[PDB]
Amino acid sequence: ICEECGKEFMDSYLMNHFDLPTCDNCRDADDKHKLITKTEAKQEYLLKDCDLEKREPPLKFIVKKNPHHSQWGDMKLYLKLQIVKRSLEVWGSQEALEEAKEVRQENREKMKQKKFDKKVKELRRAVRSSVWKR
Amino acid sequence: MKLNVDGLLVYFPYDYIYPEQFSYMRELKRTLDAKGHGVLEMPSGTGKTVSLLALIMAYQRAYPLEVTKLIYCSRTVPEIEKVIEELRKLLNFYEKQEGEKLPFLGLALSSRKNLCIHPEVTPLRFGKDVDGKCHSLTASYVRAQYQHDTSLPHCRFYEEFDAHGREVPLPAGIYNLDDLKALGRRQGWCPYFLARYSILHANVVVYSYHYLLDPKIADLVSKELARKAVVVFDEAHNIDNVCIDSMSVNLTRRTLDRCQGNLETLQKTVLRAEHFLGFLRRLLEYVKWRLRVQHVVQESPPAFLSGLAQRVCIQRKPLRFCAERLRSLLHTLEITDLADFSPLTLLANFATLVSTYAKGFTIIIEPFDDRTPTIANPILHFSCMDASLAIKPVFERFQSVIITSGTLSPLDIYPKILDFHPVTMATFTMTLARVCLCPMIIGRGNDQVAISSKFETREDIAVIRNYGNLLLEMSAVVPDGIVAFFTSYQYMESTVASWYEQGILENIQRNKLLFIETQDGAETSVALEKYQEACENGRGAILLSVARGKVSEGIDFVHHYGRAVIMFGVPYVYTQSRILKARLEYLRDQFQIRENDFLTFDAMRHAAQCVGRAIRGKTDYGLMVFADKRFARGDKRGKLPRWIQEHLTDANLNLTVDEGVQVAKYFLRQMAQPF
Amino acid sequence: ERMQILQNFKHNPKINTIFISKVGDTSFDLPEANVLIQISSHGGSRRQEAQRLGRVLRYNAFFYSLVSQDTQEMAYSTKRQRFLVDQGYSFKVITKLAGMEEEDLAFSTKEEQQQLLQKVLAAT
DNA sequence: GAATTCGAGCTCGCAACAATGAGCACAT
DNA sequence: ACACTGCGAGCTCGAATTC
Ligand code: SF4
Ligand SMILES: [Zn+2]
Repeated sequence: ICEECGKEFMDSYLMNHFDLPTCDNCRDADDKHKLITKTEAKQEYLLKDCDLEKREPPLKFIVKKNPHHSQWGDMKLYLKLQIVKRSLEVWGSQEALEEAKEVRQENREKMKQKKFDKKVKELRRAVRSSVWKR
Repeated sequence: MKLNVDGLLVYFPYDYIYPEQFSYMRELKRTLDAKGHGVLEMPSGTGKTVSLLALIMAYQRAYPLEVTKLIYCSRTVPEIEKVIEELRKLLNFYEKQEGEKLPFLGLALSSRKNLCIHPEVTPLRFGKDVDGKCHSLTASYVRAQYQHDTSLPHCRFYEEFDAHGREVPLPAGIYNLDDLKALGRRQGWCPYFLARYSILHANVVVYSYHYLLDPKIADLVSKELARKAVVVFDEAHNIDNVCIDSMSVNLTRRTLDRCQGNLETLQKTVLRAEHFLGFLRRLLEYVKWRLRVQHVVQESPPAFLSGLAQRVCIQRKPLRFCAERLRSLLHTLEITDLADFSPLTLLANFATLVSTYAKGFTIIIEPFDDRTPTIANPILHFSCMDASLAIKPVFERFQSVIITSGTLSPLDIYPKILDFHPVTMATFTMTLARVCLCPMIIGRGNDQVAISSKFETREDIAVIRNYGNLLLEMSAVVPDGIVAFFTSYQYMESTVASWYEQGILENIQRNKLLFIETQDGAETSVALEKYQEACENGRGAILLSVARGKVSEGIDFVHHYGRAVIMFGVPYVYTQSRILKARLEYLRDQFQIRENDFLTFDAMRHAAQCVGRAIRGKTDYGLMVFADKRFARGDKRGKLPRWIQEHLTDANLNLTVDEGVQVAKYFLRQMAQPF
Repeated sequence: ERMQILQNFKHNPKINTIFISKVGDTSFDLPEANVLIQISSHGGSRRQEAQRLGRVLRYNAFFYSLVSQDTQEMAYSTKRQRFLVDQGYSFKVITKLAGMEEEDLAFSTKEEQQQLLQKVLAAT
């Protein structure tokens, strides 16, 4: 039983995968939902490891071959509708997503300048201590 | 000893039970009342066998309508005889405690070469030979002239069986295989057909796996035995490898060239039906045409059946009855032996498997010989991928089926591969008066060099020396027997013969003798009987062997044989074979099992089986090192089961070679002292 | 390497000493020491020198307490025995050791001693 | 009252993961 | 249509003392 066109069937693309209540014949690759990787969702929607598998209900994934490795491992694929339903559930509203993204993108600019600051304090410490002693 | 589990009165045949063993009978009763399956992990071999039998045999007295018959599938014939001897010890305890007799019989089933009295046929060595010469005397056309009762050959015991062996059954008195031959001797009956007749009216029945999970066997012997029974798959690690090999055939150039001789002999006998010989001659030159190519490896599991109707025009409707009419053609031809037509029955079994079973199968045709660029040796494998296609009769026909072993490594993998839903899925750990095991993971070498057996880290002599420097420094602190499992045979050759060119194998032979376990069974049993002799007199020995070998699964290393068990790497299968590379593509789409989570599951159930062979009993102690760096990872040491994982601390997790000795030297000194 | 330096101390008869720093002031797994040469700990913590003593009793075993005399550490090292003398323990005084000048001890000459003060005073 | 020194544990971003071998029990 | 586990950052404490 589809939840978009109401057609009766055995199976389809989804609802054996992402548990999404639709038939395969809507399909709308770029007009309802697409496949997003676990790494992409994790570094884009700011989801941790303990939200794709433990926030009830747990959304599952699809294992496929890693494209530019071919002998090394896997590539998980979550659904983009299931991620934006989860990111809207874990982080308040849509706007609360990006406002906590601005504080993190300045934090990586914060660590870039202080690692060029702690080296000035450390390397000049060994050359000031030779002058300070007598 | 009247022992009360939650509702039942279990008559235990001992005095002191273990505190975990009460919960094993408690969790097994939770399956039987719910009428559902169960995946129980329980470490020992004995004790588990006598507590599973103490409950179920006492369960069928209080609820004799819900369960009626206990089926007990063990691995092979030594453990078939061992379970029955654990059942007389429980029955004779009930004979002393109650003082009466019972309508209770227990059997044991095996091949015709284990139940045989007739002298001209019993010393036949191969199992397919004794099935033919019996059939040369017990076929229905051989007995067709025996209605005259002439001096024409027959079986004396088989004709004396069906005239007197149907009216009276076996009364009582649990039978071994030797007791069924002794009962068949002094009465004159066949033991094999008496056991197969009385298997329908019994209470405990102990046979192997292949009467129940093998589809061309189980419909003949275990067809109408019981609809409300209890099946126990004991020591059931490799159910997956049994249900695959039961529905997988292998064809090569040597097999098909022998089928032309079978069709040649069938041509001489028809002139002395004709559409079926032209049917088989059509099919044989197509599979030879398919092996005639020297090209890339290719797979086509239902598309083989489409191209079989193009050049040959043979459809799948006569192909489904291919193996049936060939069984009927040899009956009407009145042939003497049927072991000579074993290539043609293998082609007939191949023809009826492509026609019916194509959902999760493949046909992998490999003209490329392994490890060599161009050598003419083609072979096609009809490989089954789905291990749940041979238990779908067994998970459905019976009431409750329990899968029990000692090293089910993740318990949530076995209901994923095998399509069923258990009701308990429990694990247990043995109680101990000491620390009876000291597992350690000896990682990096003595000069801080990694030790792992990868494929690139095998040629360099910074690792081969660190394996030789480990076996040297463990052979001086371990008394009386060290078992060293290697990953393969070409790695055992290329390391022992590279310890000898250095000065390492000279110093190991000063401490202990070393007995290489070779592939052929004649040298191996020589080197195994001298190993158990060397552990009993003063010197001690080292049985260095292969993890996917005969000694790793059959021979049990009881105390002072194998105090240490050394794993020289993670025992992976060949992870680039085209059969395994196609099964994992079926385990990724179906069941969503990761490709790397199955190669480690398969390795941690063969590295925990042979390591768990070192401890069987109360006072058995045993070291067990794991000499690979990759064992320390979380997805590998988290697999190996909870009774060898609850003693693997964080200190014994990346020990070096010299630091792993002083854990071993302190452990064996502490165990050597009385309680 | 906290876990393997500590394990090379117990099950190895070659590595014999270890130089902890404020880590073993609790009920840690320090593996049954036999002496304990405590040098220049916290100020007046009589909780500390009853937790340093906890390593020793886990003569049979005996622990020292190095004090630089005529300094502020002399007043400190009597504040920390104030709890241990209320349990029965007796703190001896070793003014001169049993033949310290005869072996090969460091900082013999004054030239090698002048370099250490220039290393200490350069911190500031 | 407000620092210091050196320890602690808890979060959490960060960078990059891997997987190589060899054979007998069971139905007409 | 990339990516597991260790491992150092901040953050916020405690113990005892200087400032
Ligand atoms: S019929 Fe009986 S005696 Fe003859 S081969 Fe078979 S088991 Fe042996
Ligand atoms: Zn729809």
